[PDB]
Amino acid sequence: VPFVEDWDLVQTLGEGGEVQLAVNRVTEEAVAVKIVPENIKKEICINKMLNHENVVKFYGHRREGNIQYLFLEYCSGGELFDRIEPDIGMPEPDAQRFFHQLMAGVVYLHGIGITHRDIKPENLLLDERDNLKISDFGLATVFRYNNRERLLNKMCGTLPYVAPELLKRREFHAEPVDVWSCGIVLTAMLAGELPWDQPSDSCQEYSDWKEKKTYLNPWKKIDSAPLALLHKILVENPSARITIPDIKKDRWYNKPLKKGAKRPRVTS
Ligand SMILES: NC(=O)c1ccccc1-c1ccc2c(c1)Nc1ccccc1NC2=O
Repeated sequence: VPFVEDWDLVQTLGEGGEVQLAVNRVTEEAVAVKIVPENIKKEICINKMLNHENVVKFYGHRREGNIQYLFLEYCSGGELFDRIEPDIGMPEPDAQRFFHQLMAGVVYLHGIGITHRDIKPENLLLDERDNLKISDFGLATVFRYNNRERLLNKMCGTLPYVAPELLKRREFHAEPVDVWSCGIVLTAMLAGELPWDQPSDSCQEYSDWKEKKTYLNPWKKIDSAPLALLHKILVENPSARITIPDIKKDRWYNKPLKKGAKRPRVTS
């Protein structure tokens, strides 16, 4: 079938090079095209690994000289970031559903030995049905290979979402770092604000949290059941921090809160 390989670039999705919303000339299928060294070669390689309903799908890549094109799943719902109302958050059942989907995605990634390393609401994309998808594997790396764990040492992520061990220790396990960023994402969804600039003793807000001053913001806006979960996630010691199998056993995580998607109905 002719022209099925042609895509029109219709809108800029952000700055990374750049990312464009591409529409197929024949089928009108929407895809996200990432337009760009060894850093992109690693992103393509990790993306070729990924196959999950809560992970942005990689369709392929093409090279045209110095320009590399990455064909990725387009998520029409945009970023989770824009579902968070400043200093308010979002309804608790929506945040619980987004957190369930975030956990399923992170369980998948850790299962194949991949750590994202930069989980934040700007990277958590939503599809047409508001299904959360983990995106941007530009800072992602392999932490388990041939069933052997590789401890990490590289400084990366975004400071409000980074685990405290990254700023304090030379080496750290990959998985508790992603669990921590997920907890900061959960905090943002329920309070509409970030708890600290960075998780260090020099940060008053971080010291207040370790001293359990939950009568202060953002913790005052958060109900006791999700707050009890945040108390288990945001634990300074990464070895004492709750693992994902135990997050799945938490009382709020298993609390019936949200109704299914409004399905059409008639009466009489
Ligand atoms: N998250 C990314 O991979 C990315 C990296 C750098 C710059 C932009 C993006 C990006 C890619 C795709 C989307 C996106 C940002 N966000 C977005 C914003 C508004 C509407 C739709 C989308 N969907 C998307 O699928």
